[PDB]
Formats: sequence, structure tokens, C-alpha cells
Amino acid sequence: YLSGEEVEEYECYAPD
Amino acid sequence: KNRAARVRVSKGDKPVTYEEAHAPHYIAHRKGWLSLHTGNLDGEDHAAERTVEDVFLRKFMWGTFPGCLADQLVLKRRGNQLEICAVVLRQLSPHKYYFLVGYSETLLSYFYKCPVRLHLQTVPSKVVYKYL
Amino acid sequence: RDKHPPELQVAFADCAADIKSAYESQPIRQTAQDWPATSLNCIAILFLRAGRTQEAWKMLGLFRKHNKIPRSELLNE
Amino acid sequence: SFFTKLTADELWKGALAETGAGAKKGRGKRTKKKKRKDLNRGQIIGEGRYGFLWPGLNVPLMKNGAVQTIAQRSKEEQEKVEADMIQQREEWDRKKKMKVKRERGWSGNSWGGISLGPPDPGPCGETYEDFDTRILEVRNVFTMTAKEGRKKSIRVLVAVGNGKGAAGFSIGKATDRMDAFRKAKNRAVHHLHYIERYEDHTIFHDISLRFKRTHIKMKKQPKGYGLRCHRAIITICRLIGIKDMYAKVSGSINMLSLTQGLFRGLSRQETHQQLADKKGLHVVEIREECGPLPIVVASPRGPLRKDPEPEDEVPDVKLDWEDVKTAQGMKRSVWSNLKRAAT
Amino acid sequence: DEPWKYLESEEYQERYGSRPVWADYRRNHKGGVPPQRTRKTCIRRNKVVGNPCPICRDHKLHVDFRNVKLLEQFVCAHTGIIFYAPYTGVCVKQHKRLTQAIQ
Amino acid sequence: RPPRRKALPPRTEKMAVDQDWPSVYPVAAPFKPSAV
Amino acid sequence: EDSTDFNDKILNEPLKHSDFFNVKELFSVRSLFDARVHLGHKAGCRHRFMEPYIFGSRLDHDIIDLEQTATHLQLALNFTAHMAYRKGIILFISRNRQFSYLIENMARDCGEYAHTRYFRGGMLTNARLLFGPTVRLPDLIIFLHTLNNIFEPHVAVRDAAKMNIPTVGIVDTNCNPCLITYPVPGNDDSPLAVHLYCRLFQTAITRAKEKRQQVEALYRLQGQK
RNA sequence: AUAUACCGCCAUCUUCAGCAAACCCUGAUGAAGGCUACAAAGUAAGCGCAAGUACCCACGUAAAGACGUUAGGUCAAGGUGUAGCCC
Ligand SMILES: [K+]
Ligand SMILES: [K+]
Ligand SMILES: [K+]
Ligand SMILES: [Mg+2]
Ligand SMILES: [Mg+2]
Ligand SMILES: [Mg+2]
Ligand SMILES: [Mg+2]
Ligand SMILES: [Mg+2]
Ligand SMILES: [Mg+2]
Ligand SMILES: [Mg+2]
Ligand SMILES: [Mg+2]
Ligand SMILES: [Zn+2]
Repeated sequence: YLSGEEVEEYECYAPD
Repeated sequence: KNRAARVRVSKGDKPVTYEEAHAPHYIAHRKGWLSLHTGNLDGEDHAAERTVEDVFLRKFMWGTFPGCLADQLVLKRRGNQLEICAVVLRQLSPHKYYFLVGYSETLLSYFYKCPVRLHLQTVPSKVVYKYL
Repeated sequence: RDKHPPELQVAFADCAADIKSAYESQPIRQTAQDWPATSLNCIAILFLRAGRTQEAWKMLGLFRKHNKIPRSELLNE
Repeated sequence: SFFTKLTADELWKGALAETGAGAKKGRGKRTKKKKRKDLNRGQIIGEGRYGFLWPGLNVPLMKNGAVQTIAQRSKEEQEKVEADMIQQREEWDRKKKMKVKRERGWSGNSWGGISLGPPDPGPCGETYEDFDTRILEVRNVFTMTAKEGRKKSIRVLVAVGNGKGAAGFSIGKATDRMDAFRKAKNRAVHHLHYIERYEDHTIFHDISLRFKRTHIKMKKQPKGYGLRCHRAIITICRLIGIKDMYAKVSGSINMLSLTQGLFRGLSRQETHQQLADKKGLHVVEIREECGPLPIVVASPRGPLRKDPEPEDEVPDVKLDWEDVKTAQGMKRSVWSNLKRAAT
Repeated sequence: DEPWKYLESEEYQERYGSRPVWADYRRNHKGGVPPQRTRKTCIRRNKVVGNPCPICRDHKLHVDFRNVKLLEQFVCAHTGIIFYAPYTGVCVKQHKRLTQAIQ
Repeated sequence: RPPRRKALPPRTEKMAVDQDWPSVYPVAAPFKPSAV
Repeated sequence: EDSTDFNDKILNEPLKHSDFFNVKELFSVRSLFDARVHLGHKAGCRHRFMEPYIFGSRLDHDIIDLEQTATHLQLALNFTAHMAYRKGIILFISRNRQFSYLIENMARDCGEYAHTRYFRGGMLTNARLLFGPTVRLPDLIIFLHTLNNIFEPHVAVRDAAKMNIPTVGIVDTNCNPCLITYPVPGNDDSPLAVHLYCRLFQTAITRAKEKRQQVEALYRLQGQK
């Protein structure tokens, strides 16, 4: 815990 | 306690599909078979060969569509035709899905010397039957 | 182009909203959004004639942001 | 054999050994632990050792308006790709290695004093961003069970406060230490006390109380005095908003008795307005820095008595020998009045 | 040359805000009771120790009799007394420079 | 940033209730929700 | 602009009058005496916190001072009327089964709520789980009997205080009124006493709701013109 | 080599009916506890039982049977962590 815990939209037809 | 093909109860956070949620005793009762062919019928031959081929096709498709399969394969044989029905995700671009279908259909047709077709059904996410 | 019965005018305003969304979420968004003058005037007029005045009043800011001349018809309505 | 190979999930479930008699009762400890790694993470479909360029899979399908043909990277061009992927793997590991450290509490291995953040937002769009949470005690409680023998649970004591007089505490219990944190901090925000503060920095009067076997004696102090109190009292005082106070804890030093004893004493302190209303007299504050100037701090809202408060030549109040021994210069302690960090 | 400018810059405001430069400093020591003297110096032959004090850890903080805004952070606003070094964590070397600059 | 691809609406929504269904499923094919 | 005038003419105006709903005309010390409200339990059952409200003991039977009951009842009815005027949810609670049917009908007739059944654990302190996150709890709980069937305080008394809900309660000589916001010393056992209480609260609640409609209607008619 | 690192498949109680997330309340907010139907603080998703299905019935027999218990059995089904061998 003190060390740290770092596990770490629009849509279109015919996108490009 | 029986273990075979049983997803065990947890804290209610594990999503399981309809197939994963049913233990073996529910086969033919609540869930069907993932492969259909004539080799296991009475008086029929070549059950051993159909079984090895099915085990391969499942591994081949898992590694050919890595991270894309959203459920187990459904394998259908009619005559000498081999139909592979797969539920896939919508992450890979469609061009890559067409490449892998063309590549996989041709490669498997020459490997098993039969016309092979691959039918893809796409889902936005893994379909959840229940949370165990 | 012309006014229509209330039923049709409402339908034209639901599409103008969807078109407005297309202008707003273009894939050329990395480049400055090109909002033609006619498109802004038409989209605003369709909201008024449909009774969505709140949406029309908000859009008036986009005439100044993009420096697009307002149409005479829009101002009178 | 190809047919003896398993999937990544099967291999990691076995190699990790998270289910088993070792992991059931924590019979096995893990100074060195196998850590799961996703090996498909940085892998691109179509990329292999031979360096082939498959049109439509790993390279663009059309180039200059024409369909690309099958090609293979040169031996030199492929070494760079392999080297670049290895560096990307250490960069990914280096990014994971760079994790922000959290401050310690009362000690490096102690949970006491560590902040847990604000309580979670309630179901009805309720929020507690103004509240801070501090841990006061994390205990491992062991329950003997009929069939499962000694089982290990966690009891957590946390205090919450907004720094403006509203503060509370709650106990949390769960098998997991992080579930106890959630229960304690979320429950505490529903059991808030309001603590009156003199000039929003100290208590209104000296408070001496006993809760069970824990004695707490608190002294009102002037500005700049700071919090010279038991470390747990310091933590709670920052949550309440008290800046200047002295406290001495005697007898049993039980964190729970100390915590609930402290809130009991701070919630029963009589303010100056209550004293003025109770006695119908002015409360006049005499400060030595202000000389003989009389500063009225509170006046009764109701009628003002005309009869002076009786001046008993000698008050029959009970005194603390510790306070008297100090005022007479007879208190000798190497540990008293020591220089400490700002609290 | 103009040490009071650092305290009015944006770099200072981002690092310290409105709190004193020593607010977030914590001494590393064994036990609950700290040693009654801070370390003699955080800079020894141009080399900085691992946990430099609030002054020594920021080279732009200049202890100077004209940078009164910095000096005020080491004097009690209510009593006017200069905090002893364990209060803020400044080394004995920098505390003497602060005490002389304050005077 | 390129927009993520949007799945089209199922073509069942374009089917008329008086269509020639044999033209939709002329031969043996797997069940397709978007087509049934 | 228009909200401040609304809340001032409708919500704040009743609070400037000592008896805005004229609930003192609803009862008298004689009316309470004829309903046997002064009759308490035997002295051996006396609660020490009920001694302030007791007139005396007549042959080891405690008598409740109706002069105090009238003043407490005035406050209790006045509060209840104001909460009904403000459209608050009023919940009647009683475990005495002789009067369960009567109390449920009184609640339905006045447009309020009744809970005369076995009170389940957490109905108030765990309401969001039992009913839903958007459930609205009562704004006022009226106890016609403050004790349960084992002669202990009704759990809702403590749970009402936990949820910061004001409570009106008839408190007999064996009851504990400490946590009841507006206690009313009175007989809770005699059918005549209990029936009287239901008429008073029913009438106070019904009048306050009609007054709210009168004021609103006038405030609207005057607003247009 | 290690089943006392494991997956996988199982024995055992089980010829059981309980396990329990998330909340709530009691004990002064102690380890702990939470039921009374003329009811007095419990509500509970989920899992199991149950139901359903198989076999000749709604019966029976199968199947099913949670959590946990015995570091139970299996590194020699296969796979596999750690350690060891590589003329
Ligand atoms: K095992
Ligand atoms: K093995
Ligand atoms: K092994
Ligand atoms: Mg068995
Ligand atoms: Mg340490
Ligand atoms: Mg009675
Ligand atoms: Mg074993
Ligand atoms: Mg049967
Ligand atoms: Mg059996
Ligand atoms: Mg069964
Ligand atoms: Mg063994
Ligand atoms: Zn230094």
C-alpha cells in the first residue's frame, strides 16, 4: 500500500 | 465433490456465459453439443478422426483469432462440408476479420481436404448469463 | 427552405440535431471544425420552427466563435 | 506435442497456486510470489519471427492506391523490430515500477494515521468530499470456529471529519482489510458528532473525564500552542478542526476507549453562550496580552441578573496533583516539554 | 540577487501554495521521540543528504534578511518566537542562518 | 482520433412482413440474429 | 422572484401565529376527563420520567394531570397540523391490537399512513434497502401507543430519533417519554381515550390539509389578477 | 525431487442443509450477538437443498449435492511452479 497501487466514445459508420 | 466443468461459486463478481454456467449433467437437458456429426451414432464409423479434428480446430481458432472469440465454437458437418460458427468480439478491425476468414478457410480446406466455411457473429461484449 | 406543418417540422428538427452532431464529432476534428454559414443558419431555423428555442438560442454563440454571418430570416424568426 | 498444450488461463491458474491448502489458511507465505503477466498484451496479430508483412493483417492493405503483396523484412530490419519490442517491454515494466509512494502513518509499518480519502458518495447522489478519513487502529482478530479452526478477520477503527467541528468514528469488520475500511469510513459519516470550538481553534474549557479505565485530561490553550496530545488525539483533532490543545492520557491506553472517550468529552463541553444563558451573567475574558481590558465574550440573551455571583472565599474544587506539582516547579520529567515536529 | 522574487513566482505557488515551505517535511528517526537536535547540515562538501531539510531541499530559497516573507514562515505569528529547529526540521546550519537573518 | 466502428442496425428492421423469405435463407446456414 | 413570495405567503405565514389552525377548540379538560384520559396504571408500574406529568395516586392508581395533558396536547396537535399543512408524511404507529383496525381506518380517512403490525428490523434505519434508494421516509411519526406487546419501548421510538424524525406520542404512566419529541401524557388503554385521540389527530390533519388548499387557491387567483 | 507450490479429476462427512456478498441494529461502538407469529431487529442478492429433467408415473432409482473438514489421493493421465540431471 505504501509502495503504491498502480494496476493501471464516439462511433461512426465506415470510420477512418 | 464433483469438479468436472463446474465454475464454482464466488463472491458474485465473476461473469459466466450460458455454456460455462451448466455442469456436465445438464448436457442434452439445458445445453446442447458444441459439435454435431454422425460419427457417434449407432453403426457409424470414423468417430476417432472427427474427435481429433475437432480438438485441433478449437485450438487453431483460439490462436488464429486471439482475444476475439467470445464463446466456444460450434462445429457443424454436413456431408463433407465443415462449418465453423464463432461468436467474436468487435475489437479487431473488419479488414483483419476478413483476412483471417480468408486465410483460415483456405488453410483448413487444404489441411482436411474438404470445403470449410467460417461464419462469424459479432457481439459488443461477452454475453453474461449470470454472475457467480 | 420553407415552413411545414408542425408534425413535419418536428421531424426535420430531430434530423438537424443528428446532423449537428455530425458536424460536432467530425473525424477532421483535429483540424478546426468547418461549420458552413448555410448549415448554421438552417440548423438554427429548424429548432425555432420546431419550438426548441432553448437549443436555438445556445447556437447563436457559434456565429461569433466561427465568425459566420447570420441570415436575415434567422434574425427575424 | 501440440495436443498437450493448454491455454494461458489454465497455465497461470496452475503456476500461481492461488487456490489450495496453502492459500486456504495462508499456510504458505509469499516473500517471493509468482506474479501473473499478460503475454498477449504487447503482441500484434500478424507479427512473427520471420518478419513477414501480411497485407491487411499487420501492414496496410493498399499502398499508393494499389494492393500490397507479400513481403518479408530484411534480417537487419527485423533485428530492429525485435530490439524495439524488447525495449518496449522494459519500458512497460519500468512504468509499472514507477508507482507513487504514499506517506506513512504513526510509524512505517503502522496503519494508524493513514488517510483513506473521503467517504464514498451515497446512493442518492450524496457526496462527502469535504470529509477526510484517518485510520486509528487496524487489528487482526482470530475467531475459533467449530469446523474451520482459527479464522482470521480484520477489525478497523477509523475517524472522519470535515475540519469544521463535524467529526465521527466507526468500527469496521470484514475478512478483507479493504472491506473493513469501506464499512468503517462509510458508517462513521452517519454517526457524526458536532464539536464546539472556542474561536475555532481550541476547546472551551479544560476537560477531565474517564471512560471505563481510560482517563483523558484536556486543557484549553492559546493560539500557536499546537496539538501536544496522544498521536491518536492529534489525528482526531485535525479532523475536528482543533489547532491548540494539550491532552494527557492515563490508565488504560485502549484506542477504542480513547476514541469514544474523547468524543464523549468534546461533545459535553459547555460553551460561553451556554454559561451566560445558564447564569444570566456576562462572561468576561481577561487576557494578559491585553492587560486589564475586559473582553465580554458572551452575554445572556434573556434578562441580566442584578445580584453578583457569590464570591466563595475558597472554592471546593478538586485539583489534579499533576497540574499542581508542575505549577510549583516540583514536576521533574526528562520527557516533558521536549522539542517535537510541528503538529 | 532578488530572493523575494521566488516567493512571488508561479513555480513557488505550484510547489508550496499558501502553506509554509516546511509544512510537508518529516524527519526520519527511530522511536516516537525525535532527537532534540536536527542534523548539523544537509550539504556536506557540496553533496546533499538523502532527506534534505526544507531550506536545503530547494536551492531557490535564500535565507536573507530582505526576504522577509520566507523568514516569517519560521516565526510564530501569534507569539513572535522563532521556532526551534526540530519544529520545522531545518538543519542546525540553516536554523542559525535563519535566526541571524530574522534578527 | 479515429471513431470506433459502429455496428449497423440489423437488416431485420428493413424487412417487410410480406417479403419472400426463401430469398433470405436460400440454403442451409447458421442462425443469424441480424437476418432472422 | 416568485418563489420567495410563495414560501413567504404560504410556508412562513402560518409559523407567525400561535394557533394558526385553532386546534384548541378541538378539546377541553372536561372532554379529556370524560374520555378517561386521566386514568393511569398502578403505582407499581410507574415510570420515573412520567412523574412530572402525574397528578397523584388514587388508591395506588396513578392519575394523570389533565391540565398538563391539555398543554402538551395543544403542542402535539399544533405540530401535527403544521406538518400536515406542509404536506409532510405522517405515520401512525401502535402495537395494541385492540385498536389496530381503528387506527388503520383513521389513517386512510385522513390521507396518512399507518403501521400497526409487527415492526420489522430496519424499516427506518435500513429503508433504502427494504424499499429502494429513492424511498421517502415519514416526516412525522405519531405513536398512539409507545410500548410494544412485551411492555418495552416500541423500537420505532429509538429508530425515529436515529433518523431525525420528530415523534408525537401518547405516554401513559408506565411509558418512557425521553425520546418522544411531543409527548402527551394520557391514557392509552381505555377505548374512549384512544378513540378521542384518533378524532383529534384525524381532525387536526384534515383541517390542515384543507387550509393548505384554501391558501394556495387564493394565492393563485390573486396572482393572475 | 516436491500432491506441504499447483491446475486438472476426485474421496470424505453428504444416508448433510447449510454457506454468504452487501446493509441494518444490539452490547457504553469490548471480544461478540441479532429469535419469540396474540412475534421482542433483522433485511438479504447469490450458491446448495428444493424445483425441474433422465429412466417405466406425481412413486422409486439415478443424477445432483454448496461452503467447509482431512496441507485427504493423484507431479506415474496430461500440463505445470520451484529445485536438480544434460557423455
Ligand atoms: K488437490
Ligand atoms: K502431474
Ligand atoms: K513438477
Ligand atoms: Mg461422488
Ligand atoms: Mg520502516
Ligand atoms: Mg397504558
Ligand atoms: Mg493434498
Ligand atoms: Mg421424483
Ligand atoms: Mg449418486
Ligand atoms: Mg436436487
Ligand atoms: Mg499429504
Ligand atoms: Zn538543511
